[PDB]
Amino acid sequence: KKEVRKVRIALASPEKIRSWSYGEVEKPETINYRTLKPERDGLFDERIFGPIKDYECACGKYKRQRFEGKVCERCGVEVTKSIVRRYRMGHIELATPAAHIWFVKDVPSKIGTLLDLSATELEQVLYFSKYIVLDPKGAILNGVPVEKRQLLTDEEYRELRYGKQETYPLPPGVDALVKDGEEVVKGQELAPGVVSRLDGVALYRFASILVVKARVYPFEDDVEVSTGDRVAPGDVLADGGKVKSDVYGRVEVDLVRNVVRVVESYDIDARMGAEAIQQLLKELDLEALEKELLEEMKHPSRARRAKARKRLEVVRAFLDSGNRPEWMILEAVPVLPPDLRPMVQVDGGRFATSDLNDLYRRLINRNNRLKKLLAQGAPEIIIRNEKRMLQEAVDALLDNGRRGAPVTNPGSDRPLRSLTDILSGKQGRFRQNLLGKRVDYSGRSVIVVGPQLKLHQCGLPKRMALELFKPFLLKKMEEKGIAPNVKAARRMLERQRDIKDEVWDALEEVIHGKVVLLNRAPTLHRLGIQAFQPVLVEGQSIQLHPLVCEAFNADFDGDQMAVHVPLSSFAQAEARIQMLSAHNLLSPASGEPLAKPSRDIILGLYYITQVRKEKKGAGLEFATPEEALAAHERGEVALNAPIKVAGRETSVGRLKYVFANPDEALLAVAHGIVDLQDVVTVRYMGKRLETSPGRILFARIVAEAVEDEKVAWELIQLDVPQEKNSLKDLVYQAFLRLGMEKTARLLDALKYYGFTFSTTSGITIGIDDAVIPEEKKQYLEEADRKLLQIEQAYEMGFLTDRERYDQILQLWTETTEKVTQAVFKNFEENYPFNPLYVMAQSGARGNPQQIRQLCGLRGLMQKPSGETFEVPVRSSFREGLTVLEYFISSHGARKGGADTALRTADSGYLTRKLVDVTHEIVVREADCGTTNYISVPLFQPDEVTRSLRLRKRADIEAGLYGRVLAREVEVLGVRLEEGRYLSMDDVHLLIKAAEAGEIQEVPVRSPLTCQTRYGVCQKCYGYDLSMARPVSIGEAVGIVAAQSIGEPGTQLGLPRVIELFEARRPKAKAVISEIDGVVRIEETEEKLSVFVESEGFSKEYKLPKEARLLVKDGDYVEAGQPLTRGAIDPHQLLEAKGPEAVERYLVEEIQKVYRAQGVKLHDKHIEIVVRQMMKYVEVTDPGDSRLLEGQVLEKWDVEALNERLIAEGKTPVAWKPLLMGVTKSALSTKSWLSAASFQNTTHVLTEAAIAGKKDELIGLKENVILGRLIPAGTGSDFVRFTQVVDQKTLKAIEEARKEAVEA
Amino acid sequence: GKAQFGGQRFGEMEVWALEAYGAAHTLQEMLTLKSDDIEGRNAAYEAII
Amino acid sequence: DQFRVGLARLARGVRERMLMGSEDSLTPAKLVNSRPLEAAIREFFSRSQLSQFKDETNPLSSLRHKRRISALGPGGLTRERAGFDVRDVHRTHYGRICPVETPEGANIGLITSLAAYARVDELGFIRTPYRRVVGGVVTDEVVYMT
DNA sequence: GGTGCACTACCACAAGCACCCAGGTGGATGTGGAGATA
RNA sequence: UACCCAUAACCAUAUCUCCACAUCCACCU
DNA sequence: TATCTCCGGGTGCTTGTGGTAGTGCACC
Ligand SMILES: [Mg+2]
Ligand SMILES: [Zn+2]
Repeated sequence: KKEVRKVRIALASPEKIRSWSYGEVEKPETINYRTLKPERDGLFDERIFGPIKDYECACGKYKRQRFEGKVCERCGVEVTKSIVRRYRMGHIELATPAAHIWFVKDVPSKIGTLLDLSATELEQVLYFSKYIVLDPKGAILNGVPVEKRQLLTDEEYRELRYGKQETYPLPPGVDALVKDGEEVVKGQELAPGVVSRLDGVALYRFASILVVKARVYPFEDDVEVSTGDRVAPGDVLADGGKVKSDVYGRVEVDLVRNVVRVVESYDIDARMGAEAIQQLLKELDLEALEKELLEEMKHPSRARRAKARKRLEVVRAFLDSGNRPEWMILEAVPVLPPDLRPMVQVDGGRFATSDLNDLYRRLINRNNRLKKLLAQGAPEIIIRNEKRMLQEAVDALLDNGRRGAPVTNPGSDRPLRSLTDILSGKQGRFRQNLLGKRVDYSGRSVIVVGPQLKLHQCGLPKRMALELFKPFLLKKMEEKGIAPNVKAARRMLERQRDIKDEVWDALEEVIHGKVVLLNRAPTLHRLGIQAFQPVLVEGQSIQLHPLVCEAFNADFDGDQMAVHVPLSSFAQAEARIQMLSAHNLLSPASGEPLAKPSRDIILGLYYITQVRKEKKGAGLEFATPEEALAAHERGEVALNAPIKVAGRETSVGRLKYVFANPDEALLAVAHGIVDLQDVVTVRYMGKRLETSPGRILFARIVAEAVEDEKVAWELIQLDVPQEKNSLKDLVYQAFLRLGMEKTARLLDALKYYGFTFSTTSGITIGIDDAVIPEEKKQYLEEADRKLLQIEQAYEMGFLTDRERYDQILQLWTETTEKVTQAVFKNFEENYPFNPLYVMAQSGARGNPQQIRQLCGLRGLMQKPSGETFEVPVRSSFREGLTVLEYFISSHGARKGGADTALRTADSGYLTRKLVDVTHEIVVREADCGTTNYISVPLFQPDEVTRSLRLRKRADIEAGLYGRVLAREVEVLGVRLEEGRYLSMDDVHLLIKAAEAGEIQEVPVRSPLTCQTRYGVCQKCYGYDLSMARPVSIGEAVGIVAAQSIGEPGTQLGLPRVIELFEARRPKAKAVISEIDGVVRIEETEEKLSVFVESEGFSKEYKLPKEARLLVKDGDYVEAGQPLTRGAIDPHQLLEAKGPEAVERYLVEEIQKVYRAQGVKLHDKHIEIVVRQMMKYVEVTDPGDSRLLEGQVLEKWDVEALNERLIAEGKTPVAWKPLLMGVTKSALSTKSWLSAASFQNTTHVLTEAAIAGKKDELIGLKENVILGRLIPAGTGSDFVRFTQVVDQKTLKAIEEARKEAVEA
Repeated sequence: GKAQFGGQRFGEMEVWALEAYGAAHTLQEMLTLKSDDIEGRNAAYEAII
Repeated sequence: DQFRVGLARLARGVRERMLMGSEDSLTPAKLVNSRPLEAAIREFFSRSQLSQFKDETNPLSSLRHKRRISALGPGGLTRERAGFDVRDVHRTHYGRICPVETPEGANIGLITSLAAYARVDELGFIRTPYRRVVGGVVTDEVVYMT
């Protein structure tokens, strides 16, 4: 009944494995083809894993619900489903120990570091091959001193085991000259032809000779040491004190000559493989090793203490986590429940099986063969061989590939799939249960535009909607009398021939207030999931509101979308309130709206709010003469002056027509008197305006979509064409000053009128619309002439190939821009209403580059090598390209295709890294007592070598908007109180003030200085959301930050972002300074030597030829200043300057590339990920732990607080802030679930299993994994529970409260 | 597949977006009630009926 | 090549069959069994990578599928993972490989189709037709260059 | 008692190795086989 | 103990079959 | 004859190893 709070992972003892399993498996017999029932005690046995049938036992006497629990008469099975076979577990009792492959093959060898054993060769060779380790006795000498844990080959080992033995057959019937106890040296002539090899004793038989490097001792009395015992010097051998042992070795007494022979082999440990390891782990005690490592770490210098602590941390982890390392290797191997590896028939009796079954079968066979072999007899080499096969079988079962590649039966060279294969990998257990790849009430279909719909609605095909809401439909039509019961209703709906109009009435009844989530497959950011109100439609496709065509990256070229149906009322409220598309109009990446008018609406609105002008061939002077009104009216009566003329002060249009109200003007427009693009005098609410009726209509549209008109008039600019930027500003202002509902209604009205006027306006693209200016012709001639000159400049030898190439590239890239400028000059001069020029001027479609390609020329074309061709493309798509030019451009086409197909992959990987490293950060908080801030600059320190200038408006907006003031500032007679959120108006005021020249840096709060333990506080975070208002407490800023970072990456340089997020060493590292001083440049030709000169020292830096520096001699230089030009290694920068400097550098450098692509991204997210990126410190002055270890900055802060003030003992735990790449920070986390789920499950799980890691369920990934409620969002404790009661019951309960005070 | 269409992948990017909002129970139902909790899904179907 | 691999398998089989064979009047039966070569040919024509389902949606689809050139294949030549260096076109594709026919997606640049006038002569050497130009006259003589 | 010599601890470079190479959807076709014994 | 005292036995609760993997070809980013 | 049984390429990382200079023991 209790709730899950922590998940503990630790090693499993052999008795733990015995306790878990129900019985043991002996037969490698899965299932016979004939007997479809489980075969034997094999991997699918019934009574070892539970019944395979549904509810009946083997017999079925005591089974019924009166007496199910009473033990069965002919049976003993408690009533249960097959789910027991899903959970009940087996085990295998290996006759020989084996080691978990993870602890012996992981890069830090846990066995190899706990013991003084070499991982790469020693551990395996003792553990697989025939090598011997031995603790107790090594004092025997082989020309080598004593042994304690030394590894020796089994050849020399087996030698020293039983002395130094040699045997020589002797011919029978020949009495050799050597007697029984004769000492023999090398060269001594044992017979007419026999010679020994070494100093020893030769034993004679009738017919054999035995040369032993042993010592013989005659005696004539009783024996003290019998045959078999191994003796140490000074111990009595025989005859009492007359004969005593002289060396280590074994005693053999032969009474035939009444002699004691003592060999030189003492009883020494002999072990192979896992058992040996077990012995070691059995005799190892952790506390003494811990103390010894402590002394061996504290005294010596850093190099040895590095490995000392590397093993001491493991030892401490074992000691403090409970589980002792004796069961670090496994004796009994668990056996997975059968249903997790079922053998399922495919067709024709053949059974498809999981490879786990094959691995278990092989292991069972090897184990049984070992048991039989050890039972019958012991051929030593054969026993060792079969031990090796058993060991390799266990290792293969645990995982395949780390040692060879055990495979399926030959002919199918597919390596088998093992446990580690199931866990890890791009598609493992983690990367499918983290995902929930399958959902019940879902559908998908092609999408078509739904322009008739409002923004808070979407069209749903009636058939798939009927299918999706099937239980709701059944209940709702059961409310009426259409069907008696649920089965009849389901059968009625089970065929579409039984449909009725009453059914569709009920379906419309069900979904009156419901919402569904529409989803697009590549979900780059938060807006890829949006709720909608379904509207039943007759058709197949999904009708989609066009305005979300950019929220999703969803065009209508055939792409599909999915739909999901939330069930609980609580989830319905969630979706309808905070996911409905009407409530999400602004980006989370910045305040820029995403519900902005799209291409076609922009085109229509630009067409309706444009002013035309043609010509003035008459005396335009009109301000002066009042006769000019009549005279110029006559001129317009003739063809002297056009209606939309360029008069001096006024056009004849404003003179001729004047309108009392906008209604009158539009009514006169309806009579074809005047076009919407003609300026005319109109008397608005209080003023006379010279505007076109189109602009007046636009203003009226805005004023009608909203309620008040004064507000609408004050929030528009009716003096310019409505380009997409103007529309975006209009939408943002309306959202700011009106709210949600009115902004949505304004967007709907804008979309509708834009569609209508785009239709009636009639903009089409004809081949003649792509006008080719004639001026470019002569330009080409000029350029050609120049090229000829440059070419002859080469033929005189004045230039190199590189010089000529660069000159040609410069010439062509200049003339291209000249031509494009000429093209737009032509367009503005001659044909203002050209569809191409109109589309380019508005934000509808196209870019100046594309227009130049259409009408001008696509000059420079890139080579596959990355450079650009010498010969450009003269022709454009208005004309016809030559075959050769088309073949040339195919290079760039293919480059673009491949770059998409690969950079998308890279960017997705980057986004995954980000979202992992940031998933823990959610704003649950009180305002943290941060007396700290960041000073956002307003001036670029260096655009020229020495110059200061104000930063661009975009950068200042993206750095300051939505931030919280660190401290009060007054700049222009305005008191910006401390703690006031900076709106757009405040930022614009600050920019204007800096332009006047009053302040240069703004102190603001930031996540980079937030003191909240996990997450950031509301103040330190800021103000930007989908809304404008300050952030609600409890919403995941980390995930949205990561998504905002990653979303533009697909549409992008990027490797620079990679090497900045992942702290790396750039190849083009720039030389930097670390100490204050002066610059002494020496121009030595070998290598330019720059000296940072100080009072007591001088640092010398050598600069090669390519080292293009950027400082002048004698300049003062500080720490962290980049002396040369190039990228800066963040690590040495942190070593030199400090944390804040490197954080600022990272933020600015990351923002640089994003700006270079034109992407507008706020800096809150980069700051968040940077803060998570360097939340780690490595302690230098020890406290109660080792020194050269790095972990959480917050934890060390708490520990220092406890040590110094909370507890007695002023031990300063002096650390250094450590910067590591995003990957390492993501991996090394306190929680092991996320780390295991992220990159490498093997190493992470091994580390978390060495020491019991009680994973606390903080961070969203863990709660998703376990499936429990997310801490963020609605799960935040600040709003997790909120008692709700009506006013009348409130009065009842409060009346109970006042009477609770009795009398 | 052959018998029934099957569900739709909800992946992780969709999960990331769903938890990017304040949606908490939505993700819980869509990971357990509608996908995996056998007892949960049977009980939910019976209750909604 | 697949036929000769199967043939070598059959050769090893008949070598063994002779090895334990005693007498000699056993030429047809006790020497050659059709299982290896037949199985090898069947496997090549059924489960190979390059023997793929025909795309008979329309006659043009079938023709293009029949005259499509693939870079990947048996596996030791090129695979799907890493090919970014060779996906791009070459200056020699002019007149031999269509620089536009490649299918968008993962198999971009790897899979292509030869030009219309292309012709493999005897060994995978695409020859482009060219008209001989002698002095200032273009002769009807048409000659195929590698 | 101080420098020539030898030495040993430390850094830059080269080699071996584990691990990357995005998300979802539809469709199609393929699967213990040869020898030996009964 | 036999009147009390001595009693323990027989039937009705359901989401599943296969879909695995490999190879190949396409579609949408 | 039918069934049962043998037949990487690229990056970062880590580690290592020879090198190289500070400093410990012998000629000045
Ligand atoms: Mg599309
Ligand atoms: Zn804070």
